[PDB]
Amino acid sequence: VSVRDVPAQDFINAYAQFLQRQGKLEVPGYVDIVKTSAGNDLPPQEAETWFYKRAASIARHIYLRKQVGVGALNKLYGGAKNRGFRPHKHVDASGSINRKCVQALQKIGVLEISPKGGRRISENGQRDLDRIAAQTLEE
Amino acid sequence: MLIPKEDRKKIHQYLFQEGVVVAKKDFNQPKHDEIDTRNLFVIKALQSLTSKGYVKTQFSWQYYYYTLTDEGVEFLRTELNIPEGILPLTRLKNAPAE
Amino acid sequence: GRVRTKTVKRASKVLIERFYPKLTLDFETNKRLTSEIAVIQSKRLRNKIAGYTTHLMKRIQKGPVRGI
Amino acid sequence: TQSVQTFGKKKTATAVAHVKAGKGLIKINGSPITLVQPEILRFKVYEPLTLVGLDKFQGIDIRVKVTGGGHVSQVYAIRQAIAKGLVAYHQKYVDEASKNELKKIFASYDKTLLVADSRRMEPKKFGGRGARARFQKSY
Amino acid sequence: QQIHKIRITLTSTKVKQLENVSANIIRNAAQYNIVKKGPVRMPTKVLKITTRKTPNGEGSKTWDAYEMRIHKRVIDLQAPASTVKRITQITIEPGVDVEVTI
Amino acid sequence: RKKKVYTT
Amino acid sequence: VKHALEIIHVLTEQNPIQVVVDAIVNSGAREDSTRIGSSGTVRRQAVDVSPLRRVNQAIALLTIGAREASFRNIKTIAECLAEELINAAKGSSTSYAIKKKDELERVAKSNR
Amino acid sequence: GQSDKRELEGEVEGTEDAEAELEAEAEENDESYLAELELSKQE
Amino acid sequence: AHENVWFSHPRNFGKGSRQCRHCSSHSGLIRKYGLDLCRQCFREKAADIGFNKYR
Amino acid sequence: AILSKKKKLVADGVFYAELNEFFTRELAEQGYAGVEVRKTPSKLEVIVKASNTQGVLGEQGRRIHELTSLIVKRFKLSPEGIAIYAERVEERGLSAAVQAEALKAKLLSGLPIRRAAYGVLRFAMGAGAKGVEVVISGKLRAARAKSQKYADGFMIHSGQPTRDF
RNA sequence: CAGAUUGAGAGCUCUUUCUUGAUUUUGUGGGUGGUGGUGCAUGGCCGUUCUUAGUUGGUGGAGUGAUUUGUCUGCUUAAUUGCGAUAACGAACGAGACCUUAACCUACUAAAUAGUGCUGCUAGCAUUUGCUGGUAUAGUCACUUCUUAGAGGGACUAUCGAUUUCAAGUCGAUGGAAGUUUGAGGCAAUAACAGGUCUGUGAUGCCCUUAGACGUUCUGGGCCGCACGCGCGCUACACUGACGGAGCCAGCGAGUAUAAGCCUUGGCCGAGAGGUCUGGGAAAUCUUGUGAAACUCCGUCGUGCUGGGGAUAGAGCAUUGUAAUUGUUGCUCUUCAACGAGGAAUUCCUAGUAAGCGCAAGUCAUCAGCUUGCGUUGAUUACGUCCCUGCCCUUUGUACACACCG
Ligand SMILES: [Mg+2]
Ligand SMILES: [Mg+2]
Ligand SMILES: [Mg+2]
Ligand SMILES: [Mg+2]
Ligand SMILES: [Mg+2]
Ligand SMILES: [Mg+2]
Ligand SMILES: [Mg+2]
Ligand SMILES: [Mg+2]
Ligand SMILES: [Mg+2]
Ligand SMILES: [Mg+2]
Ligand SMILES: [Mg+2]
Ligand SMILES: [Mg+2]
Ligand SMILES: [Mg+2]
Ligand SMILES: [Mg+2]
Ligand SMILES: [Zn+2]
Repeated sequence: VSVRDVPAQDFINAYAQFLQRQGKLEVPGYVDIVKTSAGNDLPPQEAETWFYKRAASIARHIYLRKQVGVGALNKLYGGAKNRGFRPHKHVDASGSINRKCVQALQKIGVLEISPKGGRRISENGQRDLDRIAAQTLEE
Repeated sequence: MLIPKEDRKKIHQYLFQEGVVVAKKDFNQPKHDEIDTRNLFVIKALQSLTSKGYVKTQFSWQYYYYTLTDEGVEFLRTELNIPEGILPLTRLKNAPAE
Repeated sequence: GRVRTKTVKRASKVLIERFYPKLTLDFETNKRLTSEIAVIQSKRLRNKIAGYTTHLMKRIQKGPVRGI
Repeated sequence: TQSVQTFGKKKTATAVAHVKAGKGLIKINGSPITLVQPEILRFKVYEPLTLVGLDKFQGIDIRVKVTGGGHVSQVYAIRQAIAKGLVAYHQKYVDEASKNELKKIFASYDKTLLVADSRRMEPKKFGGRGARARFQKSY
Repeated sequence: QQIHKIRITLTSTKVKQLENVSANIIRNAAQYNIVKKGPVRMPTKVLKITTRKTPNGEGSKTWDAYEMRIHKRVIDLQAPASTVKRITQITIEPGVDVEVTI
Repeated sequence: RKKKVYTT
Repeated sequence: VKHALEIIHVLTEQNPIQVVVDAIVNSGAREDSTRIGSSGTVRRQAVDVSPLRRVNQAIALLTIGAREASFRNIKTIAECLAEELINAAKGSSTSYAIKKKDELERVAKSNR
Repeated sequence: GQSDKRELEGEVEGTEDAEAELEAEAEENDESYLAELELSKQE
Repeated sequence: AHENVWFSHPRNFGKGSRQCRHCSSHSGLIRKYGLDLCRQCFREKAADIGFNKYR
Repeated sequence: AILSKKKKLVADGVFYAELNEFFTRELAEQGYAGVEVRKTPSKLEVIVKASNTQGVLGEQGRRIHELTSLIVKRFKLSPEGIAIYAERVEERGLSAAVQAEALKAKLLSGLPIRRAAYGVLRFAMGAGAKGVEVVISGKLRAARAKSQKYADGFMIHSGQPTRDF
């Protein structure tokens, strides 16, 4: 079983639960205050768990690719901003939230700074994510 | 135009010896890149020469093309007090190629 | 519409009056034949002439045609 | 071994299908077809399967890589690559009598399984915001 | 400075002279027993400029659409540097410019 | 109409 | 559509697409009064309705009624469409697109 | 050239000009002390 | 004195910072591919430069 | 200096456009037809087509020597890197540029338009042109301006061939 | 220089005596420069009649003639385009042909700036030899299918049914990548308009001005100014929706050096906007798979001027630029207005079309609610007519021909 053999949407809900129950991920102190993007108008509705779920998405997204940077992560989770009377536009997400997640994730494992830029997945990152996939599909 | 005698001289030993002169149309340019003087001086000094039938002036794409008349070689022969061995450079009879 | 023009209508009937024995009822054979019979400047015009010549040939076997 | 490689196309989406001899592996960009994200269109790629019967895929494994186009446009490119790959494998490594049988059922159901749609976007012309639409006129 | 894998990059606006020089060099790289790679057709670049037809500002809004296609081809040769340069002078054409990189 | 009129 | 069929299934237990076919044949007006006015004057004339226009006007009327019933209404569009199709399938005059169908064929009777 | 004449001469003078000029031009066509030394040798 | 005032205002990064190659105009300049030509001068030189109308 | 491919091929074209107008203004009286820029190693061959290659190469080639100097001094080119050749146009009647410049030298001499207009209609056809049409528009002594077309032979108007023939 | 003066560290001017040296000061002529006037003096260009389908000569017939027929009753077509009728016969321009682009080619030609399978080397999961990856500019591999582009091929309404003057054609199927001129454009006739531009031109004739300039330059303001009428548009009036998370797919393009600073990844700071340090790319190599938005899934909201809508305004934080005040623009909090689907009227549109939805390029130091293109999702309804409206043709009337603006 691999990460690619399980649906993405319910895999993240399972990896989010583990990272919260594991408790080793260091959560910055502003997670209850900040909004994810400048294009957003309200903070996330899942105040206690949104950071864990986003870190699960970042870890899973990096698994399928090669040397994705933190600037690319802002573009990925960014959306259309609601300019009032001007037309909509795509705006990048917050840099600190994405940079903190990968930095928080780097001393808890799964990733490391990759050569030629970006952040690769760690030697142990494949080992424990593939584990989560197995504990996802038994039901 | 008020040109110092010394700066006007260099304008004459450039229009003689290479009897053609090119000057970009910018009056405030510090240096015409081939006569160490103001660019405006070159235009107005040669505007007098074409005004007195010593150089042809042609203008195309914001550029001045000054060429020396046969009557102008004799004028710089005497006023410059140069030897009557002239042949600036475009008159050295290099002869064309067929 | 698919109305052929005069540059293809008159050029096709000149072919029939001149090379009827070598012509046929097949477009593919006619298309190759007209490349050695006529000097056609463009491929599209070559196909157009042979396609109307074939129609006239197909019509000649059913009776007399006008213009040939 | 017995390997054939084909491709299907929609507007811009192109899905390259590799059909090899094997146990019947059918993946979308390295992911099982049972997890396509256009959920409402999951039966579009199920159509080339259930029409002939899953027994035809015992001996062949299919791995496609679909890029370009959009979310919906990629599904039609994928289902075409699968359908064309199965036919191309039979023509080369099976008798042509079976290949003509398979080609008959697919065409009798939907032409787009084997024949690529030739529609492309019309260019925009000045004097309007679209191909045929024009700026509103005033008198 | 003996044998050398040398790349020649060809760019021009017109394809006939580009393909003649490209084919002539490939031909000359055939009778000379020189292994060759090419020609490689790079994706053509369409330099498009869309201006207004009217020199003034009156009339229907009509636009010109000028174009300048640039085609680029690279050919890889395995020969000493003296040999490759003289091939270039053999296939010199006014329209096509040549740059040689080791 | 117009006509540059001076003050100084 | 996927959700509407399930609602049509839990109600009346019939085949949802059988109800759809019944609702379309019962919603298309069979005679509409076209206008034949000669440049300004009213001159209404009763004419017949083609099967194609009869079928495809039923779909136009069925979806228009569902759209307006779900506007500013807690009932969702899938279950507003479900309410519209079931009522029109059984020919009830309560449904939209059955009022319209009767009114079209009623005016045509007042033109012959 | 708005007159009924000047088209008499516009044509006859124009055509004899070209016939005389194409033929005349088409038969002739075949056929078959420095400075630096003065401003440096300041000995 | 006067030389420090005459033509003293900066004339960079502006529309007056550049001009047409041909007519030295400031409006309707084309900067793509470093043309630096007015849109009117471009039309009368487009064939010479190598720009043609195809589509 | 280091210039990209898109901006380099465009620069070569722009250089040609400015050079062509320079000859039209300077050598208008000598029937300038066109210019061909033949790039070559170390040398820059420039072939100019004019009705009269004596006015360009006059008084021991004084003008051509004094004219090539105006290009070395204006484009910062090496003195040996450019060579200019003057070539006679073979068929003067088939060059509309020569015919238009020649007409101007006649109209400016006070010759009547009708005699001048028919002088190019027959010279073009005499050279073997399939067709020719001359339009002259403007004002002549009269306050109102007018245009007159003088056609001859066969002329095509629409499609690609007008760009070819 | 210094002081006065000045908005000014303008010797502009005034006190002040220094400096330069026949370049130059005054008058005459003559110039020159004008985004000054005249598009009702002009060139060139463009728009329009009109992209509708129209225009023209040779011979022959008619007429004293100017002229006419040819250039037409009918059918057909997008078409003066064809069949046909025929004092006409035989032709040219325009249309069509032509050119560019998009869709097909497992058939050629190759590709380490494209991709793939194997193979070296390598990771995770079940251990069956399997499934996902990373790496690979020496594996000194194999291949051209996807990608690119050059030489070609392919569609000509092909075959078969109907109707028709059995003609031009039209409508259906089958095959087909493509059967609406295959889709879309580029070019585009004979003349012409007092159409628009001398505010694109060192394109111009003439008139005006030319030293207290209407030339040019510096400083500041204005082109944004606000009781009002109108046009091209953007957000919206909600639940087929707003938010909050999660999923996550394009194409057209552009990009620099001793500059006067280009596209900018990656790392590190910042809630953001943004800052900083390095590196790649003059480019199928790097930005870039531009991981775009609509969209899809799971949640909160629950018909409420409500979490729709986001004007107006207060306070604060950054970027560009000499300079942001009359907020250039971006970000944060708060303030949260009309609008609850719009009268008489009126616009655009027939298939990857309309409608949404974003993205790039132009303008650009900064600013896109604008244009030019591109792609994503993707329909309803005709495939007909002259009823309205505009244009074309024929007949007809005319005291018009500067042609009804007569
Ligand atoms: Mg970024
Ligand atoms: Mg998102
Ligand atoms: Mg005449
Ligand atoms: Mg055409
Ligand atoms: Mg006018
Ligand atoms: Mg006659
Ligand atoms: Mg008749
Ligand atoms: Mg049309
Ligand atoms: Mg059409
Ligand atoms: Mg000012
Ligand atoms: Mg408009
Ligand atoms: Mg959402
Ligand atoms: Mg900057
Ligand atoms: Mg009518
Ligand atoms: Zn210009």
